[PDB]
Amino acid sequence: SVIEKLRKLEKQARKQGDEVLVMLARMVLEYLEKGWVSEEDADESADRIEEVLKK
Amino acid sequence: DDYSFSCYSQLEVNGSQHSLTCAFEDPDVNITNLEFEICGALVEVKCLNFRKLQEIYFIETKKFLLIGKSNICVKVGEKSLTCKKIDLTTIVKPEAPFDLSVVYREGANDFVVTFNTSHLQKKYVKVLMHDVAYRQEKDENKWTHVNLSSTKLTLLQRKLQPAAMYEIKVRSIPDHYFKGFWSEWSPSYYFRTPEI
Repeated sequence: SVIEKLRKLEKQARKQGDEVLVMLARMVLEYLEKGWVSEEDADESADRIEEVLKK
Repeated sequence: DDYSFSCYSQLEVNGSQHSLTCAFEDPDVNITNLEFEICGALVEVKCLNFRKLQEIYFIETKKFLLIGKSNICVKVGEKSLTCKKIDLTTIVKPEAPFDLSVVYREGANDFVVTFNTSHLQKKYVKVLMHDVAYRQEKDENKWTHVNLSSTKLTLLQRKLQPAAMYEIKVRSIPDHYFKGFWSEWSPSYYFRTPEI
């Protein structure tokens, strides 16, 4: 699930103190729930967030 | 591609408004009949038209979703000549740093290089990598480049030539979720190293 990946990333970014990534993971979750973005674009965006968190 | 182009975005360049600048990769391309259009990954509207400004194409708007790819097309009236799928968060060009300052401290035998960036007060493109470049004024093609993530760089007195004129400047690139291009250079700062 793309939605569960994003809620996991938001929590990890809060713990790491990355406010830009907390805002971005929430924005992607919000746009996906509204049907504003596709699951494909939300998953690629989550992969980018996860890569920044790994650094 | 005869109508080959490239673009850069500037996020929160004018308050919450973003900008998008496109240009043909070949500068001799005649743009008399050519118009630009962006469709997709926009907030309320399906498509937006670019304004033709002498040699570049420009849009300043808040209606960028900033998630998903947009289609930028070159048109002759209603006919599309070429289209390109671009993610606006991967073509960001930061604003140049400003207020560059160099100070020499005798007690520490070092140069403290400081500068400012409007990106520290933004919501999106907040995280940059900076490039501080310096050279002895007399030299051509002999710049030394140093990367940093903060706005303060310390150079040791022993790492520079003594009794010499130096030129120093700084630029930034997005280094986080946002990717893109190097900003314009800040204006140069000139200083002289101590005689030792």
